[PDB]
Amino acid sequence: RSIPLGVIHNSALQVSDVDKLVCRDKLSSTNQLRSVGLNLEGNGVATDVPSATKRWGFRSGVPPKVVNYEAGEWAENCYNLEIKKPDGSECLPAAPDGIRGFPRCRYVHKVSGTGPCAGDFAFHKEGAFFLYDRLASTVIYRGTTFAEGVVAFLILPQGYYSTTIRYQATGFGTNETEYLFEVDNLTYVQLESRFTPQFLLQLNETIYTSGKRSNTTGKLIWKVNPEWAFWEXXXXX
Amino acid sequence: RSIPLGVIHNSALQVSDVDKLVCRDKLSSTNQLRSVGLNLEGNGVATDVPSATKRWGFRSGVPPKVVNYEAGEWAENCYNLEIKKPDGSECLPAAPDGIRGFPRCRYVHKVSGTGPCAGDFAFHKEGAFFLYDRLASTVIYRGTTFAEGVVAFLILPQGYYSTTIRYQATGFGTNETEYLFEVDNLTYVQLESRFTPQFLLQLNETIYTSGKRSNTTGKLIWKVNPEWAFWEXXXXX
Amino acid sequence: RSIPLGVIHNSALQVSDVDKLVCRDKLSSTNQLRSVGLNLEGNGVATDVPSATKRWGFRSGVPPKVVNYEAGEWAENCYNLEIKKPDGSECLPAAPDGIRGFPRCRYVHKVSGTGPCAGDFAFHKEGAFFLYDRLASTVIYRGTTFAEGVVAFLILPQGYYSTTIRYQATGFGTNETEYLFEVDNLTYVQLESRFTPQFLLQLNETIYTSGKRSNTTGKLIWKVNPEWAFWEXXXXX
Amino acid sequence: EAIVNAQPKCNPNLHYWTTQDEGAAIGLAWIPYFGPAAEGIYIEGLMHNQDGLICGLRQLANETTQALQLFLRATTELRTFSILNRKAIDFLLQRWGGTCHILGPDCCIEPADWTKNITDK
Amino acid sequence: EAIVNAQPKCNPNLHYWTTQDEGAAIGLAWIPYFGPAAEGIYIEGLMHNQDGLICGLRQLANETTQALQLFLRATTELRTFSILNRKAIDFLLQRWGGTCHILGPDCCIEPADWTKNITDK
Amino acid sequence: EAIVNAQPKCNPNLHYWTTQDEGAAIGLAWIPYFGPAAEGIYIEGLMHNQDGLICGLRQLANETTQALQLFLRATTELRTFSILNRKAIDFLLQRWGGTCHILGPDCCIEPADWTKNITDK
Ligand SMILES: *[C@@H]1O[C@H](CO)[C@@H](O[C@@H]2O[C@H](CO)[C@@H](O[C@@H]3O[C@H](CO[C@H]4O[C@H](CO)[C@@H](O)[C@H](O)[C@@H]4O)[C@@H](O)[C@H](O)[C@@H]3O)[C@H](O)[C@H]2NC(C)=O)[C@H](O)[C@H]1NC(C)=O
Ligand SMILES: *[C@@H]1O[C@H](CO)[C@@H](O[C@@H]2O[C@H](CO)[C@@H](O[C@@H]3O[C@H](CO[C@H]4O[C@H](CO)[C@@H](O)[C@H](O)[C@@H]4O)[C@@H](O)[C@H](O)[C@@H]3O)[C@H](O)[C@H]2NC(C)=O)[C@H](O)[C@H]1NC(C)=O
Ligand SMILES: *[C@@H]1O[C@H](CO)[C@@H](O[C@@H]2O[C@H](CO)[C@@H](O[C@@H]3O[C@H](CO[C@H]4O[C@H](CO)[C@@H](O)[C@H](O)[C@@H]4O)[C@@H](O)[C@H](O)[C@@H]3O)[C@H](O)[C@H]2NC(C)=O)[C@H](O)[C@H]1NC(C)=O
Ligand SMILES: CCOC[C@]12C[C@@H]3C[C@](C(=O)N[C@H]4CC[C@H](N)CC4)(C1)C[C@@](c1ccccc1)(C3)C2
Ligand SMILES: CCOC[C@]12C[C@@H]3C[C@](C(=O)N[C@H]4CC[C@H](N)CC4)(C1)C[C@@](c1ccccc1)(C3)C2
Ligand SMILES: CCOC[C@]12C[C@@H]3C[C@](C(=O)N[C@H]4CC[C@H](N)CC4)(C1)C[C@@](c1ccccc1)(C3)C2
Ligand SMILES: *[C@@H]1O[C@H](CO)[C@@H](O)[C@H](O)[C@H]1NC(C)=O
Ligand SMILES: *[C@@H]1O[C@H](CO)[C@@H](O)[C@H](O)[C@H]1NC(C)=O
Ligand SMILES: *[C@@H]1O[C@H](CO)[C@@H](O)[C@H](O)[C@H]1NC(C)=O
Ligand SMILES: *[C@@H]1O[C@H](CO)[C@@H](O)[C@H](O)[C@H]1NC(C)=O
Ligand SMILES: *[C@@H]1O[C@H](CO)[C@@H](O)[C@H](O)[C@H]1NC(C)=O
Ligand SMILES: *[C@@H]1O[C@H](CO)[C@@H](O)[C@H](O)[C@H]1NC(C)=O
Ligand SMILES: *[C@@H]1O[C@H](CO)[C@@H](O)[C@H](O)[C@H]1NC(C)=O
Ligand SMILES: *[C@@H]1O[C@H](CO)[C@@H](O)[C@H](O)[C@H]1NC(C)=O
Ligand SMILES: *[C@@H]1O[C@H](CO)[C@@H](O)[C@H](O)[C@H]1NC(C)=O
Ligand SMILES: *[C@@H]1O[C@H](CO)[C@@H](O)[C@H](O)[C@H]1NC(C)=O
Ligand SMILES: *[C@@H]1O[C@H](CO)[C@@H](O)[C@H](O)[C@H]1NC(C)=O
Ligand SMILES: *[C@@H]1O[C@H](CO)[C@@H](O)[C@H](O)[C@H]1NC(C)=O
Repeated sequence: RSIPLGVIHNSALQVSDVDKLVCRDKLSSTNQLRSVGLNLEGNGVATDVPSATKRWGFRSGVPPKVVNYEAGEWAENCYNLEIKKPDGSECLPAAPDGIRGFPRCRYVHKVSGTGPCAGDFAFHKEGAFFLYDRLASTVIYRGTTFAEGVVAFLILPQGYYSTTIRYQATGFGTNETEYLFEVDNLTYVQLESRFTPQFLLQLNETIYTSGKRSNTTGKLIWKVNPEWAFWEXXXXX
Repeated sequence: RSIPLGVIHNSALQVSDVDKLVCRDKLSSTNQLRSVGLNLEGNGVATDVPSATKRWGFRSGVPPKVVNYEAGEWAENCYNLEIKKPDGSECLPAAPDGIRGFPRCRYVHKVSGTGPCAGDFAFHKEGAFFLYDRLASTVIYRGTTFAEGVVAFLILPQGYYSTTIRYQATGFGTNETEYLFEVDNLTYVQLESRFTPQFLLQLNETIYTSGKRSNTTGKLIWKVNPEWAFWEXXXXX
Repeated sequence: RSIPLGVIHNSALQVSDVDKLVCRDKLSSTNQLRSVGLNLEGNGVATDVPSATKRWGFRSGVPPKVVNYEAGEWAENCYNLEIKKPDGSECLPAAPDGIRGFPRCRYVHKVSGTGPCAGDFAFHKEGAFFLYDRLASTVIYRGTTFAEGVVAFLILPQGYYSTTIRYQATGFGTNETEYLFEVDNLTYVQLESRFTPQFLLQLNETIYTSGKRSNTTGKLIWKVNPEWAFWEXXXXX
Repeated sequence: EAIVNAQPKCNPNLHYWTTQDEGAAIGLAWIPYFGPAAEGIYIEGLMHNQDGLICGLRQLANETTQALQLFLRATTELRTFSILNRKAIDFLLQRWGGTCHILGPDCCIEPADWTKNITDK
Repeated sequence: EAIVNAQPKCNPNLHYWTTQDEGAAIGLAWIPYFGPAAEGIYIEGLMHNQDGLICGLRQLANETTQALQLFLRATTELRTFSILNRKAIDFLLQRWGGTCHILGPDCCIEPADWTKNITDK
Repeated sequence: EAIVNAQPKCNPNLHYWTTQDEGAAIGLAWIPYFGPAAEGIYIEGLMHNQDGLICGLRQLANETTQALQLFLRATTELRTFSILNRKAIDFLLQRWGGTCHILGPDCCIEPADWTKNITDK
């Protein structure tokens, strides 16, 4: 059937039945209709970078599509990708004119690195959208901050802080992807799924203050010994 | 007057009179309105490449215009042009983003070659449209398959095989245009209007199986001795 | 509140009150609604180039916006800017596809030269629009003729000659801008605000016929001794 | 006015292609990543010349061309998608854009049942 | 509210240009290939200040600017063509977006002729 | 049909951002040149799970995805802004797209006051 439209009846939200007509329903101006976007975050999906990237994939033959939405949710986690093939060619297209990043992100997970990118565009494997500034797209644009989400349409009844977290990635978009969390351009930490955004920032500050940054010209990589929703080489132990 | 709208009255199609109002006419959703595109083919126009190209011409000062249509007709003949000036500059513009070729063509007549192209865009001399994938344009795009057609708007009452035929052309878009049908990159047949698509394919297969392809490094050109709608040098005799 | 809509009541134009409903108001087709554009000229604003350019300024962080309008006013003064930074990089963006110049201008003031251009786009400091061919923009496009104006929306009740005037400018968009009126590529006149378009054309014709153009290879610049709305070095005295 | 086909020939059969927005998707094929490519989003059908509608349609699209071209000359929009929606709006305004005088020729209100409900009293 | 022109001056004559979608085309000039160039698609007219409408229009466009700018800030659309159509929709919804209570102030149904047709019986 | 949230979790609080077209501008901030940058055009709000509306909304957007994706597959438009306007048009056509038979189930005309005005006579 057609695109569902949400309405409030009997102190509950419901989908309006097109086949039946309710004359008590009053629509007095187009201002009473709204499109809203809701974040996958809010349904309990894992938001760590290894888990989130496994939901995206490259595909050819399918033209991208964009739909607008008027209101959105403050996100805890957004993503921003700069992925090249091993030969240095870009994997994601430049943001089209008028598509800016998602406007409210507590943590922006910026991921750089390489992968095969066996497809013209990167889609959401579960059918969700990539949410930008009041535009929802079926594909990922290069270096543009997005939140994962879905769109709803409604009949209405008649400070801000952001912190970037940088990662390096090899084999992006595959079964065997490697992720490093970046402390400086020469100090990295082996990323795991269990590492929450707050834990990575503390790990960064403790590495800076304890002098565990690389004091050579080469690349230093740490591993961390093993020692709920957000709203509710070497070693180190 | 305004754009006509087709409707069914008395077991016949008619144009709706705007000046008069029919309350028995019922329009219950926008799904009852459709834009359709119909092929010039279906009116009996000659579809051979020499005849069809004589209907197109180059013109400056007129901005191109595109209108969408929701449903189309399976075409027997479509066209796809790669025309350069003698200096090697392109005559037709690159297909804009989102304009793909006409989706159902039995025979695609791909024409390459040169011509003066004395105009910024190629229009239809009879006012018809170039039909692409659910978009109708007033101009020809480069290397993009189109059918000639016209658009209608309606109130509704309440395998696939494609074969490319390649031609070379000199003096495209003029009174004295030369066309060659391509067998391989070195074997050509002097094209005439009477040659139907089916006859060219048989001519190609018989040339391949009888060994009449060029067995040198140079260009071989055959002429064929002289020896109804579709729905109803050297010589060879 | 919302965008005002003009309507004729009691032999006078008024804004329609959204909060009140007038059943005597009849809207029988979308043809009864029109968007129109009116020229700042018509309100008495100074139209000399020094005065007009002081109303425009460069700003970053604000995306440009375009709205269409269906009918416009014949302008006496339009403008067309080719401004580069001192390093030779363009200050204004290329006209987007489909944005042509304002269609009726008695005098087009074409200004070339340099300035700091401390911003991504040039906006109207008073909130007005730049009027192009049936498109109104919040920003100035490069080398595209525009008139300053504002847009109205309405419910309707149920030869052409153009002359270009060329100027050179240094320090465009600043408190201390210098303007020269161009006679030929080597003869200029120090521009002042009081010089109307008609007076500049007479000054050009008298310089050509009296032989006061430069007869060397170098730049000649004249100053003119000091010796109402439009609808109602060296010296020279 | 009535439709008079005046073309040299008429293909009386219409072998057509289109899309459907309310496609009853099977499993996960509605997901763009898994769905069909651009070439496979089409449905097909065949319609014959009952009531002469096919020949009428060909004539109708021919006669639409002039009005449609003049509309596209006058618009600044590069690609027009709004024609059908604007015709739905004009349909409503022709009927409900003014005061509806019951039992008038330009007011589509049937008062019969309310007139009969008054007769029973 | 009424329109109070408060500009330093007012050109009382309006020499205007526009297009027409229903242009009565002569011969083959509707065909884009043969039709006028971009510069020649315009008609012209002249309107004087009867009922003070011209000065009113200049004031009206001035007062529209603030509301119109705030609308364009809030949209993501690069070029807006939908304002007038949306106002036609809002016109209909203001009148027909709810149950129409006959003889009420927000229901534009004239029942006079049906009331007189009842009186004759 | 009713909305059955069937997600593994539900954030019951909705901390949202949006814009406003009728912003009561102070002084000259409506002028683009002087107004806020792209990052500062937003208002914020917080809505709790009274009547379970928040959890319902999350479920509603999830269930909209299939129908919405199939609509975007079938359109040629690169960016769609017309969905809500088209739903307002369909709202009107469902009610006023045919002859309105008073006291019928598909006609939203209340004749009570005109029926009582007839009783007084
Ligand atoms: C709307 O909400 C729905 C419900 O929340 C979302 O449904 C999700 O749909 C995707 C596929 O599109 C599912 O992913 C699949 O998961 C299975 C099995 O998951 C693994 O975990 C289970 C335990 O949960 C375990 O028992 C299994 O052994 C698996 O290891 C995989 O086999 C598939 O390959 C695929 O990845 C989600 O699981 C499913 N979520 C739920 C909660 O059922 C739907 O995606 C939402 N729509 C949008 C547009 O967001
Ligand atoms: C809608 O349908 C109409 C009727 O089918 C189409 O009318 C066609 O219009 C074009 C011009 O726009 C005509 O082309 C002209 O033809 C004349 C004469 O044609 C030659 O053939 C006749 C016999 O048919 C012969 O007697 C003459 O000596 C000519 O040699 C030329 O002189 C012109 O230069 C021009 O090419 C078509 O002939 C005409 N078709 C018919 C059947 O009358 C109309 O184009 C359609 N609209 C769209 C948008 O497709
Ligand atoms: C709609 O119409 C309004 C009235 O015609 C327009 O109002 C204009 O608004 C701008 C600011 O947005 C004003 O410009 C300011 O002017 C003041 C003072 O002006 C100088 O001249 C006065 C005498 O007029 C003199 O007494 C002063 O000493 C000043 O030297 C400056 O201080 C500001 O910096 C700023 O430049 C216009 O003056 C004002 N016009 C009038 C007639 O009041 C409004 O802009 C129109 N809207 C649009 C969108 O066009
Ligand atoms: C349960 C019904 O919720 C409606 C709503 C209630 C509030 C405000 C609301 C909204 O956009 N307000 C506008 C403010 C500016 C005005 N000019 C026009 C109205 C509307 C957005 C919303 C929402 C936001 C994000 C995701 C899902 C939902 C949170 C949903
Ligand atoms: C005589 C009236 O013909 C109507 C029509 C009858 C059929 C189907 C029809 C159509 O698009 N069907 C849609 C299917 C998907 C649904 N979701 C919505 C309706 C409609 C297109 C048509 C046609 C196609 C091509 C050129 C001219 C015509 C051939 C014309
Ligand atoms: C006071 C009410 O003025 C209405 C109007 C009266 C005339 C004609 C008018 C107009 O666009 N005519 C169309 C002609 C082609 C037809 N196909 C459709 C109607 C309308 C434009 C106008 C105007 C132009 C420029 C700025 C402000 C105003 C000058 C304003
Ligand atoms: C690669 O991915 C496939 C798909 O799930 C999986 O079957 C296979 O085991 C993976 N290989 C490795 C080495 O992880
Ligand atoms: C780290 O690298 C990035 C890009 O490679 C560069 O822009 C940045 O300046 C570098 N930082 C330092 C401290 O060298
Ligand atoms: C890591 O710590 C240093 C030292 O305080 C700080 O400058 C840097 O920004 C931190 N990185 C992140 C991502 O917070
Ligand atoms: C030098 O590097 C080593 C290894 O990272 C570290 O243990 C040591 O504290 C560093 N010394 C400094 C930062 O002075
Ligand atoms: C060239 O075309 C014109 C236009 O029809 C025609 O009159 C002329 O005879 C043509 N010349 C040749 C050599 O075909
Ligand atoms: C024929 O030429 C085309 C283009 O000139 C080329 O792509 C193709 O490979 C050639 N075919 C052969 C058999 O050489
Ligand atoms: C011509 O015949 C050869 C041999 O069968 C075949 O490979 C080729 O594709 C044919 N060309 C066309 C256009 O059918
Ligand atoms: C060589 O070419 C000639 C001329 O095309 C032809 O008659 C002959 O059969 C060819 N020989 C082959 C293909 O062996
Ligand atoms: C530069 O512009 C400012 C802003 O009005 C002004 O105060 C200052 O006097 C100007 N300087 C010169 C040299 O004109
Ligand atoms: C004057 O200069 C312009 C551009 O610098 C050039 O196009 C034009 O031909 C010149 N005119 C003469 C008479 O040299
Ligand atoms: C200046 O005068 C000369 C001589 O008549 C003329 O050719 C030139 O076009 C004039 N310039 C302008 C801007 O009118
Ligand atoms: C040469 O130039 C001077 C200065 O502009 C001028 O006075 C004189 O008339 C010119 N002579 C000509 C144009 O023959």
